[PDB]
Formats: sequence, C-alpha cells, structure tokens
Amino acid sequence: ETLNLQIPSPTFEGSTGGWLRAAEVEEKYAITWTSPKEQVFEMPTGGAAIMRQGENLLYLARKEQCLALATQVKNSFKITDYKVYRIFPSGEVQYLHPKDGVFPEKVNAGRVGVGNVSHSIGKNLNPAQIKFTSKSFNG
Amino acid sequence: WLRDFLWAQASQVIQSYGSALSAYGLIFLGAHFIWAFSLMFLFSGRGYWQELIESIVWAHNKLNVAPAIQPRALSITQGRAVGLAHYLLGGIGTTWAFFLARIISVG
Amino acid sequence: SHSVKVYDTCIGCTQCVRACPCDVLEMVSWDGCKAGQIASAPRTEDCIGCKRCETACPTDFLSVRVYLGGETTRSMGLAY
Amino acid sequence: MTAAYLPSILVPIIGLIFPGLVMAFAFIYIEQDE
Amino acid sequence: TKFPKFSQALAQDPATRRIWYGLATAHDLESHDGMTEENLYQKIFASHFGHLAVIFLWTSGNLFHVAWQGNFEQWVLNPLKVKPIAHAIWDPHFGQPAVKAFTKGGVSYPVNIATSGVYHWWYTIGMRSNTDLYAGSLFLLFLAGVFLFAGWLHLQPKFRPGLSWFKNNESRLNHHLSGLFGFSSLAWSAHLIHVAIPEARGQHVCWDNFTKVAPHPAGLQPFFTGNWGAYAASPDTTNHIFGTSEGAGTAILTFLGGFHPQTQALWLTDIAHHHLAIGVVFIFAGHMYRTNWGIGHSLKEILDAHRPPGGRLGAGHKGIFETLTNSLHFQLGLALASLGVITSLVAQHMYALPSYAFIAKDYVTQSALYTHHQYIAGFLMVGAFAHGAIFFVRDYDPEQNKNNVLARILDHKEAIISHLSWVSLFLGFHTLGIYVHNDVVVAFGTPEKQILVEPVFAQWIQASSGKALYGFDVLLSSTNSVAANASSNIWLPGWLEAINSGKNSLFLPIGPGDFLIHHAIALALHTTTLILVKGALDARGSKLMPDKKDFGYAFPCDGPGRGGTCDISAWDAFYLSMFWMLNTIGWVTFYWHWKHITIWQGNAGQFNESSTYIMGWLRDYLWLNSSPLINGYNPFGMNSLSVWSWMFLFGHLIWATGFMFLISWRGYWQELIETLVWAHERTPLANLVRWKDKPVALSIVQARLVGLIHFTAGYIFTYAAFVIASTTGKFG
Amino acid sequence: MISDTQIFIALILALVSLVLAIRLGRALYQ
Amino acid sequence: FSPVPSPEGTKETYWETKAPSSDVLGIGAGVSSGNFAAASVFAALVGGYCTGQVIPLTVEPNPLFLAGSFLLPYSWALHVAAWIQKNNGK
Amino acid sequence: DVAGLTPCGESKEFARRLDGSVKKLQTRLSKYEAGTPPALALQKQIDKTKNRFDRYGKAGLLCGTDGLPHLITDGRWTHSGEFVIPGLLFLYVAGWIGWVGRSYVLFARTADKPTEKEIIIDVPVALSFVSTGFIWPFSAFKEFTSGNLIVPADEITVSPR
Ligand code: CLA
Ligand code: CLA
Ligand code: CLA
Ligand code: CLA
Ligand code: CLA
Ligand SMILES: CC1=CCCC(C)(C)[C@H]1/C=C/C(C)=C/C=C/C(C)=C/C=C/C=C(C)/C=C/C=C(C)/C=C/C1=C(C)CCCC1(C)C
Ligand SMILES: CC1=CCCC(C)(C)[C@H]1/C=C/C(C)=C/C=C/C(C)=C/C=C/C=C(C)/C=C/C=C(C)/C=C/C1=C(C)CCCC1(C)C
Ligand SMILES: CC1=C(C/C=C(\C)CCC[C@H](C)CCC[C@H](C)CCCC(C)C)C(=O)c2ccccc2C1=O
Repeated sequence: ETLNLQIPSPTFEGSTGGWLRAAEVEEKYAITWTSPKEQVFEMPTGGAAIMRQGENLLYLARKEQCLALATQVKNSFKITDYKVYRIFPSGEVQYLHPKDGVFPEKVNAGRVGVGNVSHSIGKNLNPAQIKFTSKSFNG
Repeated sequence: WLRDFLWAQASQVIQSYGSALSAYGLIFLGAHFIWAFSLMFLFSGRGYWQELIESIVWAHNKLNVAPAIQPRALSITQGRAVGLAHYLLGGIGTTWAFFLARIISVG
Repeated sequence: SHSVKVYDTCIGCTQCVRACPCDVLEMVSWDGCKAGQIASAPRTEDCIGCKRCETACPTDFLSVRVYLGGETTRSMGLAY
Repeated sequence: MTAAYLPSILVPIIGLIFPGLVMAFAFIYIEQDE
Repeated sequence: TKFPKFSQALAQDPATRRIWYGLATAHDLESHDGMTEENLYQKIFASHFGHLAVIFLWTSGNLFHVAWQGNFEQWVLNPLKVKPIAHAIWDPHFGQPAVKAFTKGGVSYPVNIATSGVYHWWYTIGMRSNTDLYAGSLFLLFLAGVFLFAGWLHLQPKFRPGLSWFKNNESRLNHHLSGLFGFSSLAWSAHLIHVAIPEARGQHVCWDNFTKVAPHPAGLQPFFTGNWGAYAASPDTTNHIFGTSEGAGTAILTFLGGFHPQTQALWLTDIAHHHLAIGVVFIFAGHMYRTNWGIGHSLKEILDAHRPPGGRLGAGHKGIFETLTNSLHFQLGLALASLGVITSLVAQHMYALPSYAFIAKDYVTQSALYTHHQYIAGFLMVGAFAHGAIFFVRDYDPEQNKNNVLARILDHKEAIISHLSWVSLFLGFHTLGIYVHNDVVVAFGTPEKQILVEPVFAQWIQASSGKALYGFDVLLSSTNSVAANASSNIWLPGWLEAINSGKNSLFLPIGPGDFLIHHAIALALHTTTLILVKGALDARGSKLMPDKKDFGYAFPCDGPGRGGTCDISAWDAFYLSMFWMLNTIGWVTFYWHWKHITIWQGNAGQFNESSTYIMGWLRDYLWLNSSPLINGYNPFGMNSLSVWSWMFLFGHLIWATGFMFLISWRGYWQELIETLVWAHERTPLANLVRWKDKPVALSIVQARLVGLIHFTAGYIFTYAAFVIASTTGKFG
Repeated sequence: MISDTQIFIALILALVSLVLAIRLGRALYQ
Repeated sequence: FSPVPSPEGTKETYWETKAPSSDVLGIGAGVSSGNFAAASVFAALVGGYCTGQVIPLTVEPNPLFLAGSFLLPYSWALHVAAWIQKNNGK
Repeated sequence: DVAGLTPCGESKEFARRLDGSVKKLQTRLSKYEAGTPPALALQKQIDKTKNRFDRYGKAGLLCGTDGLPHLITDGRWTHSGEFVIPGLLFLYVAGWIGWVGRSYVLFARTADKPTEKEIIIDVPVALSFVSTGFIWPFSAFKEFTSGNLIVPADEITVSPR
C-alpha cells in the first residue's frame, strides 16, 4: 500500500512553477500512476513532461495540483491507476485518493455520511433564535 | 500639468458655446458623462442588479406584462466589458473634443 | 475550514462529486431518493471553497451548500 | 510664543519617536504566538 | 498567532489576512468568541465613557492651542479685520519662503487660519481673554479624566450594571429628557442670562463675582411675582456695540426676532429665552414615563394599543417593544437616522439664522461649517440604514413579530423597491433631460428656448413667511391677515426687516436654477435611499440567494453559479450607496457654495444665468474658481494657499488610487504575489529574511472597503481644499 | 498671555488623563 | 433575548374588538362616557374661548387665559375617551 | 405679473436678447456678397431668429430679470399650455405605447414559441395592436374593473421574506 519512494519520475526539464520552502517544512503531495506508453503530458505547474512506460511518481505542493493532473490523465490517456498521497516532513505518508479503493462518485459500503442535514435548506433556523446560544442553525 | 496644460487649454472648449465649435463643447460634456456612467458598471457587481431586476419583474408581474424573454442582469464578463467600453469612449472622447477645439481656435 | 452541508433534497446525480477539484465529496447509500444514494462531505479540511459543487447541483435550491469559514493553508490554495 | 522651545522638542518626538515605538511594539505583539 | 484574541478563526489564519481582519472586526463585540449579552452591554458602556473622554480632550486641545498660540485677544478687539489663528506651525521641511508666507495673523510665526468658527462661538458665549480659554481647557481636561475613571470604575465587579438596568427604558427616557435635554438647556439659559449677555454689554461676570452681580436690576423678584414681562423691558438698542456698554439695554428674556444689526446674528436674549422655554418643555416631557411611584406611562402598553381598528396595519405595533429593547442595531439605526436629520437641520439653520457675533461676514467659516455638517449628515444617514440591514439579518425574529408593521414591510418590500425605482427614473430622466435640453439650446446660440421653470411653490412658502419679493401677498406678507396681525406685537416687526433685507441668507431668492438643482437633489436622495432600502429589505433573502441570512451581513459573493452573484450581500448595498451619498452631498454643497459666492460678490445674476445648463456649472463654478487654488504655488513663487493647493492634488491622487481597488479584482493580484514569493525565496542574501505571515492578496470585501476608503478620502480632501482656498483667495 | 508654568499645569493634568486612559483601555482589553 | 422589563402594573392592551378595553384610559378607566362627552364639549368651548381671547399675543398676557387655552387639545383626547367608553358600555 | 415676472412682450431684456442675437448674425453676414449661398443662409437665420422672438413676445410667456421666458406650472389655467396641455398630450401617447405593448405581450404568451414572437415580431398582428391604442383610457379602465389588469398577490412569485 505504502508509497514506494524509489519509483522513477516522469522526465522533466524543470521549471519555476514547482514547490517551494513550505513543501519541505509543512507538507508535500505525491501522485503515482501506471502508463502503457512513454508519452507527453502537461504538468499542472508549468510546461510539458514525458511520462515513462510503467510506473510514474510526482511531487506537488497542493492536493488540487495532484487531482488536476489525475483528471487530465484519465480523460487524455484513459489512466485511472492513480494514487494520491500526503507526505509530512516527519516522513509519515498519508494515503489520500481514492480514499477507500473506490472513487468518490461510485458508492461503497462502509461509507458513513458526513454533513447530511435532515431537512431542506429553507428549514434552517433564523440567526436571532440562535444568538448568544451555541445551538447550530441547521435545525 | 494640471494648471498650465489642462486648465489653461480647456478655455477654448468651455467657452465654445454659441460658436461653430459648440459641437466640441457639447461632446466634451457628453464624453465626461459617458466616462462617469462607465464607473457604474465597473464598481458594481451583478448580484445587486439581478436582485433589483427581481422587484421590477414583480411590478411587471402585477400588471400581467412580464416578458417571455426573462430579464437578466448582464454577465460578470459583460459587465466588465460594458464598463471598459464606456470608459474608453468617454476618456478618449473628452480628449478628442479638448484637443480639437483647442487647436482649431489657436492653430 | 469551510463547512459543507448536504440537504435531503439531493437526488443522487453525483454531479457535485465529479465537479469537486479537491475530493471533498463522495457518495453514500440512502433510501430517501430514487437514485438510492446521497452526497456526503467527509473531507472538508481539504475544501478550498471554489463552490463548483454548488454550480453542478440541479435541485432548485442547492442540496449542497458551502459555507465559507476559517481560512487555512489548504483552504487558501497556497503552494507556498 | 511662550515656552517656544516646546514645538521643537515635542514635534520630532510625537512625529517620529512615538510612531517608531508603537510600530515596533505593535509588530512584536501581533507576531507572538503566546 | 494571538493578535485577534477575540477570534480563534482569525488567530489561526497563517496569512497577512489575520492582521487586516483582526483590526477591522475589533469593535464588533457581538461576533467575538464567547460573548454573552451581559458582557456585551458592559463593554459598550465603558467604551462610551472612553468616547466621551476623547470628545472632551479634543475640545480642551482646541481651547489650549488657541489660548497658547492664537490671537484671540487681538481678534476680540477687531473681529471683522483680524483673521483667527488655529495653531502654530513647526515643520522642519519648510523653506524660508514658506515660513514667511504663513506668517499671517499679526504674529511672528507661521500659523493656520481657523475655519472652525470657534473664535466667534467663544466670543459670543462670553470668553474675552486668553486666560479664560485656558481655564476652560483645564476644566475639560479634568472632565475627560473623570469620564475615563468612570469608565474604568463601571467595569469593576461591584460596579458592573446588570442587564435589567441597561434595559430600563422608562427611567432612562425620563432622565434623558428632563435632565440631559431639559435641565441642561435650562442651565445654558442660566449661563447666557448670568454671563454671556452681561459680557455682551461690557460687564465682566466670572466665578469671582457672579454671586454679587444681578443679571437683572430688579432681580428674581419679578419671576416670583408673575411679572415675567418685566424681564423683556428695555432690550438692546439697534445702536448697541457688542461687547460694550453703548446702546445696551437691561432685558434678559426677549422675543424681538431677527438679527442684532451690528453682529448680524440672533439676539442673545432671544437665545436665552429659547433655552428657557426648551428647558421647561423638555422637563415636562421627562415626566411621561412610569419609574417607581405609580404615575406615568408604560411604553409597552402604548405600543400595544396603537393598532388602527380598520386593520390596515395588521397587528400594529404589538411585539415591537420587545424587538427594539433586545436589538441594539435597531436602536443604532433609530439614533443615527435621528442624528442625521438634526445635523442636516444644523447645516441649514445655521447659515440662514446665524447665532454667533460677527459670523456670516466670515465667508470661509460659513462655507466650511455648512460643508462639514452636511457631510457628517450624509454619513449618519447611510449608517442608520446600514444598521437597519444588520438588524434584519442579525436581530430580527419573524415569530415574535407576526403581522407587525415590520413583518408587513417585508411582505410588500417588492412594492416599495419597485416604486422607489420608478420615482428615481421619473426624476432622473426628466431632470437630466431638461438640463441636457438647455445645454444644447444654449450651445446652439439660443438660450431663449431653454426650459426654465419658476419654483413657485417654494416662492409661495417664502412669501407665507413674509418675503415681499415675488408679489404673492399671502399670510405674513399680507399686511391685513390673521397670521400677520397675531404676531404684530412680537416677532413680526423684527422678522420682516430680517427677511426683507437682501443682505443676509434668510430665505435666499430663488429662480429656475434653484428648481433644477432641487430636483437633482431629490433624485439623489431617492436613489441613495433605493440602494439602502433594497439592501435592508433583501438582506434576509432574495431569489438569487434565498438563504442570505445564514451567511451574515458582509460576505464576498455566492460564487459564479446561477449567473453570477458579485455584490449580493447587504453590506454591498451599503458599499454601493456610499458613492450615491457622496454624489448627493456633492450636488448639495456645490449648490450652496456657488449660490453663496455669487451673492457675496454682488453677482447673483451669474448663478441665475449659468446654473440652468451644465456648462455654466463647469466653467463658472469649477473652472473659474479653481484659479486662486491652483496658483498657490507655481514657477514664480508661493503663498499661504500653497497647502490647500497641495491637498487638492493629494485629494486627486487618493481618489484615483481607489479606482485600482474597485476596478481590478483579487485573482490577478494573487498571481502577482505568487511570483514575488518565488522571487524572494530564490534571491540570495534576501532569502535569509523570512515572513512570519504568508503574503496574500487582499480579500474581495476588504478590497471593496479599501477602495471605498480611498475614494471617499480623495473626495473629502479635494473638496475641502477647493471650498477653503477658493473662498479665501476670492474673499466673496 | 499664558505662562510656561500654566502650560506645565496643563501637561500634568494631561499626563494624569493618559494614565487613566491606559487603565480604562486595559480594563476594556481585559 | 433576555427578559425585557416593564413597570409594575403593565397589563395587556392589545385589542381587536370595536373599541379598546377601558384599561387604555389609565386613571380614567372608571369615568362614564357621558362624563367624558360633557367634559370634552366643556373643555373645547373654554379652551377655544381662552385661546380666542389671546390670539393677539402681547408682552403682558392674562396667565389664566394661557392655561385655559390648553383645554382645546385636551378635549380631543377627551372625546376619544368618550367614544371608547360609550362603546364599552360605560 | 406672476411671481414678480414680466411679460416677454414688454421686458426690455428680451428685446436686448433679440438685438444681440441679430447683431451676431449681421456681423457674420458683413463678410459675404449678396447673392452668395452663405449670405442667403445667414439672412434666412436672421428672419428665423426675428420670427421666434416675435412669436414668444405675443404668446403670453413671462420673461425673468434675465429676459429669458419662464414657465409657470402650478396649475393655473392662463399657463396651461406650458405644462398641463403638453402633459396631457404626453400621457395619451405614453399610455398608448404601454397599452399596445401590453396587448402584444399577452398575445405572444399564447403563441407556439412565446419567445420567438418577441425577437421576430408578427408585424400584421403587432400593427393590429398599434392601431388599437387610440382608446386606451377606456380599454384599460374596463380591463381594470373586469379583473383583468391586476393579478392577485398569490399568482406572483416573491422572495422568501
Ligand atoms: C485632541 C487633541 C489635540 C490635538 C489634535 C493636538 C494637535 C497638536 N498639538 Mg497638542 N495639546 C493638546 C491637544 C491636542 N493637540 C492638549 C490638551 C495639550 C495640553 C497638555 C496640548 C499641548 C501641546 C504642546 C505643548 C504642543 C502641542 C503640539 C501640537 C501639534 C503637533 C503634534 C504634537 O507635537 O503633539 C504633541 C501633543 C502633546 C504632547 C499633548 C498630548 C496630546 C493629547 C492630549 C492626546 C490626544 C489623544 C487623542 C485623543 C487620541 C489619539 C489616538 C488616535 C490614534 C485615535 C498639533 C497641532 C505642538 C505644537 O504646537 O507644534 C507647533 C507642541 O509643542 N500640543
Ligand atoms: C512626522 C514628522 C516628521 C519630522 C519632524 C521629520 C523631520 C525631518 N525630516 Mg522628514 N519625513 C517624514 C516625517 C517627519 N520628518 C515623513 C512622514 C516622510 C516620508 C514622506 C519624511 C521624509 C523625509 C525625507 C525624504 C527627508 C526628511 C528630512 C528631514 C529632516 C529635516 C531636514 C534637515 O534639517 O536635515 C537635518 C537632518 C539631520 C541632520 C538628520 C536627522 C537624523 C535623526 C535626528 C536621527 C534620529 C535617530 C532615529 C530617529 C532613531 C529613532 C528610532 C525610532 C524609535 C524612531 C528632519 C530630521 C531630510 C533628512 O533626512 O535630512 C537629512 C530628508 O532628506 N524627511
Ligand atoms: C454619470 C454617471 C451615472 C449615471 C447617469 C447613473 C445613472 C443611473 N444610476 Mg448609477 N452609478 C454610478 C454612476 C452613474 N449612474 C456610479 C459611479 C455608481 C457607483 C458604483 C452607481 C451606482 C448605482 C446603483 C447602485 C444604482 C444606480 C442607479 C442609477 C439610475 C438612477 C437614476 C435614475 O433612476 O434615472 C436616470 C436615468 C438615466 C440617467 C439614463 C440616461 C438616459 C439614456 C442616456 C438614454 C439615451 C439613449 C441613447 C439614444 C443611447 C445611445 C446609444 C448609442 C449606441 C446609439 C440611473 C440608471 C440605480 C437604479 O438602477 O435605479 C433604478 C441603482 O440602484 N447607480
Ligand atoms: C416624483 C416627482 C417629484 C419630486 C420628488 C419632486 C420634488 C420636489 N419638487 Mg417638484 N415637480 C414635479 C415632480 C416632483 N417634484 C412635477 C411633475 C412638477 C410639475 C412640473 C413639479 C413642479 C415643482 C415646482 C413648481 C416646485 C417643485 C419643488 C420641489 C421640491 C419641494 C417639494 C414639492 O413642491 O413637491 C412638488 C410635488 C409635486 C408637484 C407632486 C408630484 C407627484 C406626481 C406623482 C408627479 C407626477 C405628476 C404628473 C406627471 C402630472 C400629471 C399630468 C398633468 C400634466 C395633467 C422637491 C425637490 C419646489 C421647489 O422647492 O423648487 C425649488 C417648487 O417650487 N416642483
Ligand atoms: C411595452 C412594454 C412595457 C410595459 C407596459 C412596461 C410597464 C412598466 N414598466 Mg417596464 N420595461 C420595458 C417594457 C415595458 N414596461 C422594457 C422593454 C424595459 C427594458 C428597458 C423595461 C424596464 C423597466 C424598468 C427598469 C422599470 C420599468 C417599470 C415599469 C412600470 C412603470 C412605468 C415605467 O416606469 O416605465 C419605464 C419604462 C422603461 C424603463 C422602458 C420602456 C422602454 C420602451 C419605451 C417600452 C417598450 C416598448 C416595446 C418594445 C413595445 C413594443 C410593442 C409592439 C410589439 C406592438 C410599468 C409596470 C418601472 C417599475 O417597476 O415601476 C414600478 C421600472 O423601474 N420597466
Ligand atoms: C482610542 C483609545 C484606545 C483604547 C480605548 C480608549 C482607552 C477608550 C481610547 C482612549 C484613548 C485616550 C483617551 C488617549 C488619551 C491620551 C492622552 C491624554 C495622552 C496624553 C499624553 C500627555 C503626555 C505624555 C504629557 C506628559 C507631560 C509630562 C511628562 C510633563 C511632566 C512635567 C513637566 C515638564 C512640568 C511639571 C513637572 C513634570 C511632571 C516633571
Ligand atoms: C432600514 C431600516 C430597517 C428597519 C429598522 C430601521 C433602522 C428603523 C430602518 C431605518 C430606517 C431609516 C434610516 C429611516 C429614516 C427615516 C427618516 C429620515 C425619516 C424622516 C422623517 C422626517 C419627517 C417626518 C419630517 C417631518 C416634517 C414636517 C411634518 C414639517 C411640517 C411643517 C412644519 C410643522 C413647519 C413648516 C410647515 C410644515 C411643512 C407644515
Ligand atoms: C446597470 C448595471 C446592470 C444592469 C444593466 C442592464 C440590465 C442593461 C439593460 C439596458 C437596456 C435593457 C439596453 C441598453 C440599450 C441602451 C439604449 C444603449 C444600447 C447600446 C447598444 C448595446 C445598443 C448589470 O447587469 C451589471 C452587471 C455587472 C456589473 C455592473 C452592472 C451594472 O452596472
């Protein structure tokens, strides 16, 4: 499951759009995927890179940069074998996406609903009733 | 620049009424107007104008005269484009009237 | 973080989940609608507040509602 | 003017030292974790 | 990480946004973390003591700097010829031409000439020397300290008032009407009778002798006999020289009407009798409400009983008492609306009926005071509507207000907004149409084709008060009318002289230019009201954002969906109406100032002929009067109007800088700031220095506020420089 | 005219007002 | 949001009937409608007479005529109280 | 006369307006020969200026101190041709335009594609409507009393509050 750090990266000539000091002191994100070919893609941070046949690995500063590349590869090259990780400066690696092996738009058992409100949006509480009270406006 | 260029040389445009250069005198004011009118589109946002249009639509609904092409406030991009077009028209038009009345009178 | 709510008018069209750029939303099972599924927001710490989910939703007033709240490095979209 | 030395004493202090001191101490106060 | 101590959401922001938002939300105590209502009302009480102390320190400072550096004693000898000094200048950036150029006032040092009118005010109320100005400054310094101490004391645990005290409306109303309004009006009548009027008649009265010097020769015996009319006998003659004994009478309570002929100001005995009568009426007003002894009215009962039986107002005012007492924003909106109307009355009634001796001959002071109080009025009037919007969002409860006047307002809000939209368009189309018509017709050489409407309704109102200029012969103008005959014994002889001399600003003559500008002012008032009312009534919800109340008062937008929702918050309607308030006060003060400077030359016909088209306003007001201002420095030298000449340009700069925040928006600036963050991290010798807070672009709402502040500041500074320098340079 | 000693009396009372202003501000700040 | 205090003796004054309850008259709750109607007519005539006697106001007026002129606005409130009591059966 | 104004036929400043306006044209005419097109044009302007001033003098207009005609709009019948009668003419035309446009919008609602009728106008039907507007006060008032002008409050969409 865990990120094999030794995976070769896509060939790239470098750019100024990559990650900065906050990546090595706050968090960095990684994306891995399998390619059937040695083909050109566009980096979220800049110009063009070439993905190597087999397994690829990138490091990006934002999670959204990892997911923007993931949508681009899925539509352009029909690759869905992408895994997104969060990596902390302690060395600890956090698997992120897809979170339980199944993509979020496909249903899965054992997913518990978070954020679900039992009434429609117009049935919320007016601000005055919950003033100087800790009670939430969602009913 | 304020005194010896704009103020001193705007004498011919602002004193032009009743002459053949009174057209430049009118276009000077008209472009000053259009320029100011552009800032209504540049400083405002679409959501205010859509909610104002809702109350005007209500008054048309009351008299059974609502249109079948439902009125909308202009898009965010079109609001920017209308503001920029009227800004450019008013600023350039004011310079055009000032330059032409000044140099026709003195040159 | 931002706070994202899903109200029970959700028809289970999955459009918000496909539109979300930061994997905040996912689909869970629910017998309330014809599609048998409702959106859920388990990962709101990653919500940047783009409101692309709200644009995607087709119910009359949005079943998904994003409430912009406290700002973080994640919700500010800062790569520095 | 009576006590005419006072503007030449107080105006540099009020106009330079007083803002330099409040900027320095406000900067320290707003950037402390505790 | 701990500056916004009142907000844990801001104190954990890692950007520069934390500093900005923590400073801008500091006084909104209702939103601070862990705020109860008890603690909210006690902090408001103490910070009201701190504000009162700030006002007393400002007044003591003005008195001190005039006592120390001014020429009050030289001005008091010859008030029409000497120019009052505000304070001295010590600026080490000055050159010797600047030091010499500002050395006016009859003194040996550079000085600012005061436009505040405080010399005329302190002279009229009794002050004659520098030492009693200094005594007054030390008294206000002491009072400022006393109110600072009172604020600190009422935050101490035994002296913290309870919520039941803060919401005892009946007692507060009784004490504020009979003591704060009524008794202090009666005491100010006492000051005028005992000090100001004797010193207007040459006799010094101070704390050293005021118990042995009677204000009246008879002396408090006619009052205790019912012979009150003995205090009106022998008023000041029309030959009275203010400050001296020549021509002086002995009356202390008169109703002469009109102006003192030499000071061109209202009689001091009229002002003293005014404050006596106001004091008695307000003290009577302050016995209306029941406190502890069983007489008086319950406010709750009066509001509950005023439901018209025809049912046109629904449930009437039932439940309004609870909402007003609980809501501080409703209280703020009522107080600010009420205060805004008064400061507009202050501006209108002090130029037409001046009370200070030798004022109205100082044109710069009259222009500055009118402009100042009309701008304060426009700000107060905007704030009243802003806090009414905050009331509806935050404090309004629809279940305690079922079928009220408030709920029925929200039930026909669309009708009010649509009608306001109609009246604004009806005024705007035709006022702009008549102005543009006149412009084209004058430009084509044919001014006799102009549409010139005579303002007959206002001229008829002037004639009803006795103006004999339009031949209307109605009421007071008619010599044999019930109105004229009723007041023939008292006010009518003096008032008729005042209103029918063409040498003051009491009921100024009007024509077609006054008609057109009054209609423009009406359009501006309706449009500013439309944005503020639409903002208050759509604050809770609309069709674009029906759940707008869940998001608050100030939020950026709801995003690009549903067509786009920029500027959808109620705060954004405050923002949009601020431009229209500035436009409205602009049209009002431009009108006042042009009409007054043309009258002050003796060339009222220049306003009469040029005000009916817009080129007359452009060349004969802005362009013509700009020339002394923009020549304050030039390549040939400088004079004392150089500072206003600089402030004028300063005002043009800030205003234009505001455009940058209002036209260009966040996404552009955030991408620039990201290229600068990269450059700092990659530059050697500079990347040794690191930010504690991540540099980000300003927020959407913050940038709207920053652009509004820059716009407004540029507006104020530019107009202040023009109105002071043009009046000073012209002197007329 | 005003003597310098009178100016010094004004500065003493304004200093007392500054001390009371700090104490009120600290009470308000908590 | 917290209990709003009102003075002791505050009662319910909301009415949806033809006339308000007699409690809206305060201390005049027990006066009959005939007595308000006659007092209203009396106060209107005396107030109008005293007002008429001092319409040319002078520096020395009769003080009693001044005080008696205040009966004209007071008579308006008196006839409103007469209508309230007559429609309450008093 | 009214409001201290002077009838334009005897105000001397109106006479100076006419004289200065004609001298301004005559000094331009002094630079041209008799039968030339600029001379003919300026003489036509001089005649037009004189005609306008003469007509205004005999019309009952009231000039001010400036000598420019002023309009009285308080409602008196001696001055009804300056605001009240032009206003009656305006309200007839404006009510015509409103009645005719409302009639076309109600026709277009009953069409196959209602929004195609408003960008591509049915010109014979729209001309049928433009002709009907001459009796708009009676048609619109009968429309009102028959309960067909005003719609009830519960068939109108409103905001939540
Ligand atoms: C609100 C009141 C006020 C204001 C705006 C001013 C303004 C000024 N004073 Mg000051 N002054 C005041 C009250 C005030 N005075 C009082 C009450 C005294 C008597 C103790 C003095 C005594 C005084 C002296 C002795 C001198 C000045 C001078 C000056 C000038 C230069 C600034 C300076 O050196 O400050 C110095 C001012 C002080 C040391 C006095 C303390 C200032 C007050 C009491 C504090 C006010 C705080 C305010 C309410 C809130 C500020 C916070 C703000 C961010 C909201 C400037 C015109 C100088 C001058 O004449 O230069 C030409 C100078 O030498 N002043
Ligand atoms: C608010 C009041 C204020 C006051 C009293 C002064 C005072 C002065 N400025 Mg000005 N200045 C100000 C605001 C002020 N500045 C602002 C807001 C700006 C930005 C627009 C400027 C920009 C400015 C420029 C660009 C220049 C001055 C100069 C000067 C000096 C006058 C010229 C002279 O005689 O040279 C004699 C001056 C000296 C011999 C040098 C004085 C050095 C001081 C006394 C050392 C003090 C140590 C330092 C303050 C430690 C403080 C730490 C912190 C707590 C403040 C004088 C020191 C000129 C200057 O620097 O002169 C060299 C100059 O070139 N000023
Ligand atoms: C000179 C500048 C200017 C002008 C004319 C206007 C005009 C108007 N504003 Mg705007 N506004 C401005 C600046 C300006 N604003 C600025 C800077 C702000 C701050 C952001 C605002 C903010 C603002 C708000 C927030 C609101 C307004 C409203 C209004 C209306 C109020 C007056 C009225 O109802 O009837 C006056 C009508 C007119 C002046 C229209 C002019 C008639 C035209 C020019 C006809 C000419 C047709 C011509 C043949 C076309 C030629 C086209 C060519 C291609 C052939 C009106 C449309 C309010 C509104 O919409 O009320 C309903 C409203 O809610 N304005
Ligand atoms: C909604 C429109 C509107 C508004 C806000 C105002 C506002 C004002 N007018 Mg203006 N006025 C208007 C319409 C309006 N007027 C019209 C249509 C006329 C007739 C030409 C006038 C004629 C007029 C005169 C002569 C004077 C004012 C003056 C004033 C000021 C004082 C108040 C007053 O006299 O009210 C006037 C209010 C009305 C006349 C009520 C108008 C209400 C209706 C709905 C407007 C439409 C009527 C309609 C088109 C006419 C019907 C048809 C008829 C021709 C047969 C104030 C600025 C006075 C002033 O101080 O000038 C300096 C003044 O002397 N007005
Ligand atoms: C013929 C159609 C028609 C009718 C009957 C009305 C009727 C009304 N409008 Mg609406 N309106 C229309 C078209 C129409 N409008 C159009 C095309 C626009 C877009 C410019 C608007 C924009 C508009 C606004 C912004 C406002 C109104 C308002 C009003 C009301 C008061 C009168 C007024 O203010 O006029 C104002 C008229 C205009 C601003 C524009 C009219 C433009 C032309 C002259 C009319 C349309 C001609 C149309 C093409 C007819 C073709 C007929 C043919 C097919 C046979 C009234 C309910 C006001 C309101 O709600 O008051 C309560 C208001 O504030 N209207
Ligand atoms: C906005 C604000 C913020 C927070 C909330 C708030 C508190 C309510 C509010 C209030 C702010 C307020 C009210 C601020 C008030 C600020 C004030 C009143 C500041 C006064 C300063 C006076 C000084 C430094 C004079 C010192 C004189 C000296 C040392 C002379 C001494 C001497 C001389 C030479 C001669 C005599 C002998 C000696 C003694 C030797
Ligand atoms: C937004 C909002 C939401 C809900 C809460 C909220 C805060 C309450 C609200 C704010 C509302 C606001 C901000 C409301 C602002 C309301 C204002 C400014 C109301 C102005 C009222 C002025 C009046 C009635 C003048 C009357 C003069 C008269 C009768 C003179 C008469 C005359 C006399 C005697 C002498 C001359 C002759 C004549 C002419 C005969
Ligand atoms: C006034 C205004 C509107 C409302 C403006 C509208 C609805 C335009 C409607 C005007 C009429 C309907 C057409 C205008 C025709 C004119 C006579 C000129 C025509 C110019 C050519 C297009 C023909 C917005 O939608 C808006 C959106 C975003 C930022 C600012 C604003 C803004 O300021």
